[PDB]
Amino acid sequence: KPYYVTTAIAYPNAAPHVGHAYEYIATDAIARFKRLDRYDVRFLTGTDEHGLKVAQAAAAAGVPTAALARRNSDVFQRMQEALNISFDRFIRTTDADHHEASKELWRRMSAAGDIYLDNYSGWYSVRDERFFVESETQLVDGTRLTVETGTPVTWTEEQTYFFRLSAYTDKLLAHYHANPDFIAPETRRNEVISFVSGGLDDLSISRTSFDWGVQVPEHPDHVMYVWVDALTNYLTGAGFPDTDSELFRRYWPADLHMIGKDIIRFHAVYWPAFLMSAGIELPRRIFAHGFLHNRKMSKSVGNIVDPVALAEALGVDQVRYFLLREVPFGQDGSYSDEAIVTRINTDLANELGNLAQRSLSMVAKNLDGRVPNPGEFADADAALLATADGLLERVRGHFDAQAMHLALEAIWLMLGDANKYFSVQQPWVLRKSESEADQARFRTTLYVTCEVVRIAALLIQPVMPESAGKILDLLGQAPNQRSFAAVGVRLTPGTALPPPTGVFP
Ligand SMILES: CSCC[C@H](N)C(=O)OP(=O)(O)OC[C@H]1O[C@@H](n2cnc3c(N)ncnc32)[C@H](O)[C@@H]1O
Ligand SMILES: [Mg+2]
Ligand SMILES: [Mg+2]
Ligand SMILES: [Mg+2]
Ligand SMILES: [Mg+2]
Ligand SMILES: [Mg+2]
Repeated sequence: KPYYVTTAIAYPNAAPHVGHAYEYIATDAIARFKRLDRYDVRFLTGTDEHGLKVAQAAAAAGVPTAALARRNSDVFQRMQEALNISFDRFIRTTDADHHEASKELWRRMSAAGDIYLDNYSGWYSVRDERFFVESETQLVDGTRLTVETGTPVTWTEEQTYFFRLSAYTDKLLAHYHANPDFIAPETRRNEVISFVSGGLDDLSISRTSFDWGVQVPEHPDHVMYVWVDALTNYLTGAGFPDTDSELFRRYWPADLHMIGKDIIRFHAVYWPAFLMSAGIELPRRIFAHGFLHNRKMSKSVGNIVDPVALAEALGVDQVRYFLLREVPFGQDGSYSDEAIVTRINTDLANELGNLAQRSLSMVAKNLDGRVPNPGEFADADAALLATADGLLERVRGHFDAQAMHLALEAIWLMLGDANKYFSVQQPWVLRKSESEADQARFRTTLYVTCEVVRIAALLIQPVMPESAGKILDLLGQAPNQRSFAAVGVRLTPGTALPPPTGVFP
């Protein structure tokens, strides 16, 4: 019953873009899908408020860092609420309890003998917020940039605590091979295994040139590497260091870390090493998703897609749908103003909206707003119902692999079958007929159409909560008839349906 799922927590240095929304909406779907399938869900999201990337942004505006971090964190939380993210905690690394969780992890790591003091010299990217070797850098017209990210970098000489990541090279490979579903998609798993197979170096995990961060226990001259306290948020969200609490007993180890492909090393290499050191159970699964481009990365150079405005321009549930359908989850895809509209027009307004409005209006005008009593199901009726009866298990299967796009595609294939069934059955002809065989068929074909629309509506709840709820409202479904257990219970004939209205204006 317990299920603990998390998102990456965002740098509140600038405003959110669609990519941030992509990850919160995707993770929200999974969360809502589990709640509807009788799971006890915990859903963590939040912001990563420390580090030099955020401090140098507050210096680029005139405001203290804490204030920039607080204010821009509100903007991230306000954005998530606007997109209807059902998170159970919005964590912020400035929270006092997170300060204590981070300090305990350090203790257990130092007590295991995996932390040692030494001099560090190397090339640090503030944007990426990670260290680079001279080799993974290139000099371009007198500017020092990263070979992969092309990011600026600053030379740094400091005495810092290191982590014996070198001590965990082989345990990690062994864990990777005994836990095949630990990293997904498979392409990314192969990439982590290759990196670790080449050997790991020890990792600087503290800083002395600035104090914006969590205070290293018994060493105020140091603050933790921002990624060390950032990864800890997944423990903080479960009640650590109170490992005897109800929260930590049932929710840790986390079932699923949702992240983007650029931060996999921190989650699949560093994070499990830190937990083996501190004697803590590892997460069960990390799924790294792709990046959303615009026609072109999303650079503050003038190419940002604002998710709140995107939602105001087209609706919350329309954006959530397009993001989880347009892009095979796990691959890289791109946004375009034209692709979102055509997608919405063909998939929501027509393929699903018409089928629901056309069927719900015949019930209003010809059957006195009551679900009709169906007769015997012909071979066309039962085979359509069969398709819709077997969806829950196909869709569940897809959600378990993080393929929401294939879950949606499956729902729409049935809807296509439903429209094509609506056309071969021509129920608008039978309504007029005074014969009794035509009427019963009219009553039967209309029930079948409403019934499969009700199943779709239920299965759509995780992606389009509001619209699905609207459709179920128009189908006379009560508030306790909206779990996945209701999928297998047939629409009750004769229920009073309210007068139909547009779901996708
Ligand atoms: C303990 S976790 C700390 C994480 C760290 N604080 C951090 O990396 O912060 P972040 O704000 O820059 O990125 C936050 C998340 O959004 C993703 N992301 C970023 N741009 C994206 C895009 N264009 N498309 C899809 N996903 C994207 C990105 O891959 C990441 O998973
Ligand atoms: Mg963008
Ligand atoms: Mg397609
Ligand atoms: Mg997707
Ligand atoms: Mg299938
Ligand atoms: Mg009749």
